[PDB]
Amino acid sequence: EKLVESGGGLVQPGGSLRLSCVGSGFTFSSTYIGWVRQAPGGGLEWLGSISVNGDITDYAESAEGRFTISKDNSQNMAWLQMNSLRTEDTARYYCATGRFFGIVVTYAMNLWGPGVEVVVSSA
Amino acid sequence: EKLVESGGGLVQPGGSLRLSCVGSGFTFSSTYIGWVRQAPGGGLEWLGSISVNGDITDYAESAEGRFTISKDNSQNMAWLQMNSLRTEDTARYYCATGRFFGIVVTYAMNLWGPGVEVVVSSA
Amino acid sequence: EKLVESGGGLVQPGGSLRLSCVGSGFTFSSTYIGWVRQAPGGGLEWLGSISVNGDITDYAESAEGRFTISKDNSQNMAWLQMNSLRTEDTARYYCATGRFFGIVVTYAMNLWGPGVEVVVSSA
Amino acid sequence: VIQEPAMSVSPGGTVTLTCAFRSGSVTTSNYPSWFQQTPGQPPRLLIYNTNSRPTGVPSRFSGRISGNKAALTITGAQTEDEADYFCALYKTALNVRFGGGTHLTVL
Amino acid sequence: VIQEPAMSVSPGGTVTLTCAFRSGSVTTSNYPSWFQQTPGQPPRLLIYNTNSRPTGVPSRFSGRISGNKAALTITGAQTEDEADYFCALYKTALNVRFGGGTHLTVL
Amino acid sequence: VIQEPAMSVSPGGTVTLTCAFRSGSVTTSNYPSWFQQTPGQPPRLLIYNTNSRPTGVPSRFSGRISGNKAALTITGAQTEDEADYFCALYKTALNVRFGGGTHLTVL
Amino acid sequence: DTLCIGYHANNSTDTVDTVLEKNVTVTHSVNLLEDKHNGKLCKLRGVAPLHLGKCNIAGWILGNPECESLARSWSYIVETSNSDNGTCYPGDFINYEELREQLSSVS
Amino acid sequence: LFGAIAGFIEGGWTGMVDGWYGYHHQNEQGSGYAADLKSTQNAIDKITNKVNSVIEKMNTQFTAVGKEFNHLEKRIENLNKKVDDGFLDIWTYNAELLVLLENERTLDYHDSNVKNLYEKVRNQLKNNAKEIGNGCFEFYHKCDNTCMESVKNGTYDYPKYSEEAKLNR
Amino acid sequence: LFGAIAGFIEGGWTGMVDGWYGYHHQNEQGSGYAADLKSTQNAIDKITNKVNSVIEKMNTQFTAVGKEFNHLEKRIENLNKKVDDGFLDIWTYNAELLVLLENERTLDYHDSNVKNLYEKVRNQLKNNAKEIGNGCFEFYHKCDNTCMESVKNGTYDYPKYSEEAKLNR
Amino acid sequence: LFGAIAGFIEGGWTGMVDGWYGYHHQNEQGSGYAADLKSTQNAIDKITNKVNSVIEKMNTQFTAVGKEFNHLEKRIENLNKKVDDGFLDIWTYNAELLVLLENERTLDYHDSNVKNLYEKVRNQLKNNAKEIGNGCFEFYHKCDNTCMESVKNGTYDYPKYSEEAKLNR
Amino acid sequence: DCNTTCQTPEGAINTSLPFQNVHPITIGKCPKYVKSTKLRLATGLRNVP
Repeated sequence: EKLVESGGGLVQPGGSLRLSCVGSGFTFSSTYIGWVRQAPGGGLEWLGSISVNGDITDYAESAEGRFTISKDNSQNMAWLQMNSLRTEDTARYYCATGRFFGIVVTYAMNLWGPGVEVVVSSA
Repeated sequence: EKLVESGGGLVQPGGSLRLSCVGSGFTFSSTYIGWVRQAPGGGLEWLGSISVNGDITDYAESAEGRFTISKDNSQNMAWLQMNSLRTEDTARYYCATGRFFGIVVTYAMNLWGPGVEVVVSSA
Repeated sequence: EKLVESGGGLVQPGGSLRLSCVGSGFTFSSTYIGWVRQAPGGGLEWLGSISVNGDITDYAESAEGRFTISKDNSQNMAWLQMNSLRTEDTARYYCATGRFFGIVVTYAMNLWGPGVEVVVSSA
Repeated sequence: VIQEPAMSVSPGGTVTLTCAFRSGSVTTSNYPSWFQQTPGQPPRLLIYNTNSRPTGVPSRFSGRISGNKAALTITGAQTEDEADYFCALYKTALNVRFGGGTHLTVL
Repeated sequence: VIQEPAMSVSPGGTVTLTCAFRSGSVTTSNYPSWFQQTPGQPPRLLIYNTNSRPTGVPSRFSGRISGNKAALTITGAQTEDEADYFCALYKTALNVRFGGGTHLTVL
Repeated sequence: VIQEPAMSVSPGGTVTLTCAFRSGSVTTSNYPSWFQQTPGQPPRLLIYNTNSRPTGVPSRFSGRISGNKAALTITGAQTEDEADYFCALYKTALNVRFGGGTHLTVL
Repeated sequence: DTLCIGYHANNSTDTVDTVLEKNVTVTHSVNLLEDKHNGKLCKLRGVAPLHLGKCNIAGWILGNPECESLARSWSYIVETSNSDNGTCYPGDFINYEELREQLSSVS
Repeated sequence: LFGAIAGFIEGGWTGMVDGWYGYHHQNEQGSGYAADLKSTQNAIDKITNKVNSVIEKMNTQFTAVGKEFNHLEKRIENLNKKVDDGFLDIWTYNAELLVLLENERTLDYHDSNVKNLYEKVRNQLKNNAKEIGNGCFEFYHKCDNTCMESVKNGTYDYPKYSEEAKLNR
Repeated sequence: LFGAIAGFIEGGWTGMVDGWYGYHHQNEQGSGYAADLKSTQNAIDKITNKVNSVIEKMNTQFTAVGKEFNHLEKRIENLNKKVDDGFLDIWTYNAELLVLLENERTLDYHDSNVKNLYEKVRNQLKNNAKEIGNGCFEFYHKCDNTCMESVKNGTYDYPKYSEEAKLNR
Repeated sequence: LFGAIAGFIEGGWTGMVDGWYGYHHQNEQGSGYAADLKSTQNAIDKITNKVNSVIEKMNTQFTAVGKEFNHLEKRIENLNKKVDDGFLDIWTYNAELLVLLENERTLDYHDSNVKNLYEKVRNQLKNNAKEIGNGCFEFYHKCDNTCMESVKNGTYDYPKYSEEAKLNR
Repeated sequence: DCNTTCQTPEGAINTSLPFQNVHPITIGKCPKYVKSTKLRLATGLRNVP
């Protein structure tokens, strides 16, 4: 059971970006996906989460109105779409999920991707 | 749990014979008895079977109307009687039953007797 | 779980005496108390018993009307009071109870005190 | 309550002590109990409820009801089994009656 | 009841013997049974009820129903597995039919 | 969500880290979770649901709810237990909030 | 209006063994037995092993002329199938195995 | 064995993915699955405990099994072989039997969890519902999503629907 | 312990010899015994697998326990004695505990089977029959050998006899 | 796991001290606790037997594990260490696992006893009483101390109180 | 250049599971050697779709 993230890189401020988390070893129809970032100096910051059935999606205060989380079960992939990025969004991003003995636990985050670096600079 | 057969020998074509199977270690009131013959050159051939209660007796097409199977529970013995013996009946005869952990299984034959030799020849 | 008895000694015939059994390791609100005596030459003689709830008390023929059994649960103490002591009462006295795995068995006497000697002599 | 005043055993032998009423039959409802007492020590519960052996009591002690009397069987009697054996019979949940001791001698 | 007249194995190999009706299909209700017979000894039951292996029978014998025919698989055949193999099919609780033997040869 | 910026432990010692809300009480319905992160690796879950410890986590990590705040206790802190420690608290099933990490130092 | 009680099921092929049943498919399992190795001799407790390419312990300790091509500490010693260059001059190495045991784990 | 998994409930649900045990409700507002999070979490905790007990109780220690003996120490070499073989047999027998025992214990634990869920729902509902037998319950009273969430939570209000259920019974 | 063997079914049936678990039926056509062949066969299979698991998992290998030592090799002889005694103690302890635990398991397994058979019949009959208590069911409707064969098989038609049973209840 | 201890009975009784499993009755003659002595004695006997089996099956023998070897006998000393360490590992693993498993066996054994008592009482009262759900039974008929002594004993006369119970049901 | 807790003549072993199949002769804190092929501990439900 692995999650691998891609889609980061250099973004001009005010731009948009798309990040893909791909899962291997389990089906996305049986798991939820959470997106959480870490600033280069600082702590973890939860951005959002999409439910198992995909009907309920919840975002944080700093991510509500800008960020979109979607999940495709057929391709086993989850997309985080960033719009109107600022310079405060330069961070390492992570997709996470909770899976204990083959079933989903929503209040746990034990499967973590390596993370992808996103830098938002005007220089 | 053993079965021992007796009563074989030489019979002139058209005569009659009675084979007796005696059981040791278990009561015949709790088991069925099947009679199976094997030609000296050839394969196994099922002759007949008497049920546990002794009320249902089922014979093969080659023994229907000629062979009779009886079971005496008091003596723990079973009898196969042939009264139409032909030269094709020269074979080794076996009494068999199925016991697993002290109870009868009608669709299994794991206890076998040594068998007796029946010869049907004019010379 | 131990029982310790005290209050024995020398007493003149016709007098009265009081013995105390104190228990350690278990509450007296969850056990019954039986008083038994052994003559210096002879065998065990059951004197009396007080129930777990403290409401039903049963004495023997040699103790009915003279001997009183009381039980204070708060102090974890039991008291046997003898009146009209005679020379036949010179013995060693025992307080006993039955506990198996933390519960009371009224038809068992496995927890025995060391006993205390009572000598009724006019000399 | 009646017991035999004395019995003898040989080391490694088998003995059966008997306890009976004087005016009735002994049943399960009377809860026979057996006690082993050395002269200078408080008694020891061996068997209660005719069959039950408390933890810590060696397995060679067994109890049952034979005919109309309780029986305590010692199999493979050892030197330490030289003591006084008492029988207790119950009428109610609290009414007990101890029997006369049986002085077992190990030879 | 039809069996293949003879098949051959290699020591340590896997073999599959087949038993089938001549005019119908084979299901669980027919309770296929497999017997091992050496020429001088009575038959030995190996598999009954398509799956049940009696105590004492080595684990290398397995049974199943493949397609419309009973199958007996020997995995890792040894030199002592060279014997006649008979199949038995049931119509009622007592009606049995034995098939012709399959002569297995261990090279 | 509030944590203490830094704590120190002696090797083989016992430490407790505290996570608490800024304007409320922490209870079981908030599902405290504890994370151990080294600077160059993704976070690792230690305790979830206040008590539960996933397989593979050493037994020296324990969690509880003391008073009105979650507590993560490390008993026998080893040299490999020097990392950042985060706490996560849940309002709803999916809504999470992390706290500023506590930097544990092994002396 | 209906309310049914049920349990989880997936497309898992994983099989476990039970004392009563064999080949039992389950939703998840864990492995208690690993049978994979990296095919690679490596450091134990941090200290690298001593590798004796063409020499053995006797040749290395005595300074065979074919051994100058070859550590203050090592965790274990490694020999090879072609480690034949030992005591070039014929003779006996008294307590050779004792020396091998004493030289295996120097600090 | 308790009789639920592969028994009174003849089959699992592939559509239920949020937990090991759960409910399927069929109403006028729509059908759906819903896991029992508490029972699933308790099962997860106890299975994790069992795995930890099996793994983290071995207490291994540093050793070097291999020993070298010359040609005049054959007896000591055979003694070493005897020790190694005895340990191998003991450990293999213990490992096999331990795994075989814990597997049945785990499966029976799951079966008991399903049966207990069924019994809790049955005791909550009483005669307000009829037991079909597949593991299902048909309500004599029309009750909506709040009613079923209360049944799942364990707060079914029997006297509220008793009058309505009496008429249709 | 489930409560059926030596519990609400106080005694076994000696006349029922065609299985381990079965039914005694009493109609106006006559009384009889009839074993449940499916449950009995399942029990046979599981007991056979348990016996096989206990026996053929030992994995022995060729060994020669006896060794010979001279009068100046007493330490090695005592080491050999220590190895043998330790193996003996381990094996005797494991064997006794293994046998006792599996005897528990087997007895409980049979108890479970009996209870599950009773529960199956009860859930089939529902209120068409009255539970006497010893393990028996008195039918409220007069049904013949076909009805009881259906109950044994598992194809009892509750709606067919519901109207007939309502009148007598 | 049967679901009584910490299940449909949510707590033990500190007041009931004369046994392990018991009853609490509330009549117009008063309230009281009364332990079930037969079940308690059976449990005592079986737990006693389990303790005896664990303790009195060791079969220890006289031994002296200490051995002395000189500087030139390091290999034999290593063999002795290996034997000692292997025995230590085997015994620690076996003891830990045995205690962990038998603790489960004992706790489920008690939980089965409580359930069996509840089902015996329930089957003995049938529909003369109402099942509250907490583990209690409210009688539809007013019955005195003799009635509940009979229920505890197992001699409840259902036909006697049936007509009385029908009117109030 | 590795870092292992258990070493065998044919490679290193990750000492995280209680039992090992690779090699009898071992150096270091090593899982116990067993002559078995499969040791799987059930953690989920029986699969009955």
